[PDB]
Amino acid sequence: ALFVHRDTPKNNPETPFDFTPENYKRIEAIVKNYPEGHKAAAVLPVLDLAQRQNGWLPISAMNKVAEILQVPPMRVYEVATFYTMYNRKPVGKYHIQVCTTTPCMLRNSDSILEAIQKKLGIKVGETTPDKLFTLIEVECLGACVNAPMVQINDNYYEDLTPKDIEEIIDELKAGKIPKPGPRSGRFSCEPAGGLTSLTEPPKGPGFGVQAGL
Amino acid sequence: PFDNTTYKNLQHHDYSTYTFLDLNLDLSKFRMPQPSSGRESPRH
Amino acid sequence: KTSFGSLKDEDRIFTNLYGRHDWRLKGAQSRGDWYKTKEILLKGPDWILGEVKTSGLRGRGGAGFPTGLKWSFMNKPSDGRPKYLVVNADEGEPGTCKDREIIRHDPHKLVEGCLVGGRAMGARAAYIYIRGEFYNEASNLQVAIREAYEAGLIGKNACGSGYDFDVFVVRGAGAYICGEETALIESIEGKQGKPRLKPPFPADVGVFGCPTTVANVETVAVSPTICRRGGAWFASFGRERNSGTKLFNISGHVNNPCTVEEEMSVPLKELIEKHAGGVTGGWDNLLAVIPGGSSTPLIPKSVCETVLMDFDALIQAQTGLGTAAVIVMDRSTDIVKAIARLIEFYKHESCGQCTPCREGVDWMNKVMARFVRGDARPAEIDSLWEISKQIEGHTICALGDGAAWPVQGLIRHFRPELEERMQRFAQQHQ
Amino acid sequence: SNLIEVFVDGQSVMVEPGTTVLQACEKVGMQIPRFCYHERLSVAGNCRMCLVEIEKAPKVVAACAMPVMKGWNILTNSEKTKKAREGVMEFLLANHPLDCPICDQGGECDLQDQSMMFGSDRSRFLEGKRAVEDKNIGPLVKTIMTRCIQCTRCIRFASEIAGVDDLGTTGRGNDMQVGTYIEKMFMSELSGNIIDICPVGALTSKPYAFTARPWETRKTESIDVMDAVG
Ligand SMILES: NC(=O)C1=CN([C@@H]2O[C@H](COP(=O)(O)OP(=O)(O)OC[C@H]3O[C@@H](n4cnc5c(N)ncnc54)[C@H](O)[C@@H]3O)[C@@H](O)[C@H]2O)C=CC1
Ligand SMILES: Cc1cc2nc3c(=O)[nH]c(=O)nc-3n(C[C@H](O)[C@H](O)[C@H](O)COP(=O)(O)O)c2cc1C
Ligand code: SF4
Ligand code: SF4
Ligand code: SF4
Ligand code: FES
Ligand code: FES
Ligand SMILES: [K+]
Repeated sequence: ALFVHRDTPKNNPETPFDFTPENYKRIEAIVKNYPEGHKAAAVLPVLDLAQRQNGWLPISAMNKVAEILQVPPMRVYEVATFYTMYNRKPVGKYHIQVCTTTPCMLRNSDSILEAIQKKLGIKVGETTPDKLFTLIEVECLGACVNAPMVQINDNYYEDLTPKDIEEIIDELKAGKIPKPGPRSGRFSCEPAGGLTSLTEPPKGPGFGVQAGL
Repeated sequence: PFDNTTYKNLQHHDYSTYTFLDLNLDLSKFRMPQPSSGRESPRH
Repeated sequence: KTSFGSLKDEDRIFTNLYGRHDWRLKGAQSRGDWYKTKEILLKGPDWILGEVKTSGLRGRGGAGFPTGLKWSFMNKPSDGRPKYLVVNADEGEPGTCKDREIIRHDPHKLVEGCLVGGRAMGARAAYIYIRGEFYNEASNLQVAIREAYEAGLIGKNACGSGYDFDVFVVRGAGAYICGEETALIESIEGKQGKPRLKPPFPADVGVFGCPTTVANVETVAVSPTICRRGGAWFASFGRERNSGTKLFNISGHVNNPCTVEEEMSVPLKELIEKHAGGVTGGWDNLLAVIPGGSSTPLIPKSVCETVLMDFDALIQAQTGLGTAAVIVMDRSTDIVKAIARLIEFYKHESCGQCTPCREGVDWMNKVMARFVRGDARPAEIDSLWEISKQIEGHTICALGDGAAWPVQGLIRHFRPELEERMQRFAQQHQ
Repeated sequence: SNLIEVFVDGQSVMVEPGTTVLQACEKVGMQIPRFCYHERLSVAGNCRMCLVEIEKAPKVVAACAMPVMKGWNILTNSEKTKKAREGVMEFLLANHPLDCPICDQGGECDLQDQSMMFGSDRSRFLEGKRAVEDKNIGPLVKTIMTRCIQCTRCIRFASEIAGVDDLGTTGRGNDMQVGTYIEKMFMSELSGNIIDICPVGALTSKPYAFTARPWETRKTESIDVMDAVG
């Protein structure tokens, strides 16, 4: 959680890191997405891509991103420390993030938090000794009508109870991957008592088009 | 046949970690040329 | 018309909101999307701007600025720099999840809105800044963009109109403050997401220094329907200066939390009791409602009876429409804990560039934790009010106002509850 | 001429287009309080001390970054301007450590002088203050980051004048810190000038440490002979 860096033996500028050639081609596409003279605008994706190659960002991907984009490393340090997704400390294989803002707290998300804490035997911000799960607390993740909700890696698991999140953890520990969706009856965001709107079939092309167009 | 009972957004169950970047790489061939500011960098 | 609500399914902007139909190009084109777009692009940017501003469409981001004037701000001859349209797909405000549904189930509507807006203001390309958490939504949006590129709808000679328009998707990195337009512009440029000072406005200097117009996903996706159906049809709904339809996300202590499209001037009680199935324990169990997400103050049960869910009626009730995110709290809720959690969210999501928010929001976080615990005195309460008056209006961006408003609303509507908590703590500890 | 007429407290004054409110007030002879503004650095506009009230405008504007408009009436001594100054001083002094007797900037501190002039006289902060870990940037500049007010003159000087680009703000919110983020020393030929531009006692001169006090020193104006610049 510290915003300063100390050279540990496992995290130092001499730690080996380098992009794979397919990641290099992805980097060239990303820097081609931007106008010339503004290559630093590709600092945000490319550095994230480095995390997508490693799972965490030591200070060797920071310097490599600064080197391949011709920017000072202090700007890359600012970008990595400002945003919350960039892991400057090695997290476990499955990064569980539980939303505990007010709309999710109103639908009993703390029960999910203590259920995960009891099942995994760890606390918030701790990692399992097998380096499999990392449990932290996040803000609103944009699925407030499906509260309570967690996010594991890139996937969203919504409308959960303690039994559902225990089943999610059991499926993750067995080596499988669950379905990233709400655990209740509804599919994405419809009311649980059936479709209160959009029951009629869509009209199609040319419906209601004004004259003179 | 009109059907209002199934969920058609099922492709995201099969998306990998590099799906967005490979999609951008495939899209890179369709893009128009970018404008230039006349210099390599503001520090140039 | 004086009574509003009960919108028919034929008048909905966002058909296939719940993803029940195909979201790809074949499914979107069969629902009316990408239909006669060449005529829209060839009828003229001034015609598109006139059709937009005739409908009375306001900004759906939460500010409520008239989008016709805002889009016509950059309708000026070029001076060698390119012009850019930027789509705000962050949606970090608590209670708000409508843009996720728009970019997940109707991406081609967003792409067509990008093309129509870019033709309207002569923009070179579109930069859609999606949230970092929304990986699957970003992948679906990129798939739809690739499908539009392959069919010749966007890119070089877009839809056979002689106009060249590219669409780009930039993923965020998990910052709520990056949702605001100037901080979003700085985030696209590869810097820290810290807001700029206006003036200069983004229409003068925006992304990369080029002229830029930042617009919400919802206010962009409606524009092809504005151009096709006409402005008078959109202006038929809602009250005066509150025209159109709105996506409402109802959550909190309700029977069925859901996202639903409805008219602009719907009563709040009718909307909750019709689309959400009513609150838990019946309408007599309602304690408070936050109508527009965490940026807007709450209103109590007495205000909620005869309030309309548009901009003007909520401004009259000392609140705002915001993003139309209705968070409902029943009588079994520690509302002081909810407001303290909102202030803690604002403390954790704050860019920290400028002094009043950077110190004051932490000050309210500490004093609201003390208020929740009851370890305070009543004379502090008015002092806290003064602290809010030292944050609102003295900040670079509007996160300070959006953090000061919930404290003011909580104080104004529930001062006796806080005083009772403090006197109970004083009795039980002394 | 293309000069425009603005008003400071009802007094008319001609200014060039693009002139800020602070520059117009300096032209009429009034020094608006400032922390992050510097006439040889780029405009940041984050300390919010230069907030002034324009007449018939219901929002205070930052005078260090607001260009003047024709017919604007600037009120530098109005009631809400003083209210904004007092509030910004309260926010700035909420987390500052009680270090004035043991700080080398005492007696020439900008924060002390503007707190005495434009600020209030008592504190309502009943909570605990923050503490920032000290940094090392070489044997020339003594660093006490607890006294920093995040004015960002460090990065502006190191990026625009020194041309080093080694300082920056790491973190977010109240945990935002100014530093190099690594064990690096800021050794340029113009490094010590940051000690001149820090308005607080965060960056002090290490050879000068704990030796004298500004009120008891006699100033003699002389010419440097270390080089041929003069
Ligand atoms: N949608 C969301 O996630 C959130 C929305 N909000 C809401 O958003 C609002 C605060 O956001 P802001 O962007 O600061 O709103 P507002 O102050 O800025 O302005 C909205 C737009 O109008 C433009 N504009 C306004 N006056 C102008 C002028 N004279 N000249 C040129 N352009 C002008 C601005 O550049 C901006 O693009 C509040 O209503 C708040 O409730 C707040 C938090 C989150
Ligand atoms: C702290 C903060 C966060 C914001 N987040 C968003 C957001 O996530 N999405 C959005 O569309 N607008 C957001 N806004 C509002 C924008 O400043 C701006 O109003 C919006 O991008 C465009 O508004 P429009 O609908 O009138 O075009 C935010 C504003 C603030 C102050
Ligand atoms: S009000 Fe807060 S979030 Fe906004 S610019 Fe100031 S410090 Fe940043
Ligand atoms: S910097 Fe100024 S206010 Fe802070 S301890 Fe030193 S003299 Fe006091
Ligand atoms: S150390 Fe001094 S000059 Fe540097 S940012 Fe802080 S207050 Fe400003
Ligand atoms: S409040 Fe939890 S997802 Fe929004
Ligand atoms: S001097 Fe203008 S905000 Fe600091
Ligand atoms: K100093």
